[PDB]
Amino acid sequence: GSSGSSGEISGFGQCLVWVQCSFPNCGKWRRLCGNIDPSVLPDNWSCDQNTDVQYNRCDIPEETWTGLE
Ligand SMILES: [Zn+2]
Repeated sequence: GSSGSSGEISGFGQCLVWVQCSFPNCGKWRRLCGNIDPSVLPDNWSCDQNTDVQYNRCDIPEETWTGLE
């Protein structure tokens, strides 16, 4: 594990946002670019409203759990 230090000039300090589909059967958390907020986003947002083509559908599965042992 590693602590995400916030202040070091070295390293990527980009943010990360997640949006949950509006449909119940979905309820999946899609990944957006990074300059998007839920406050400005619509209430009926869905996977089809995703920026990542890799996960811009309601049929695409959620990002599998990653993590080295
Ligand atoms: Zn969906």
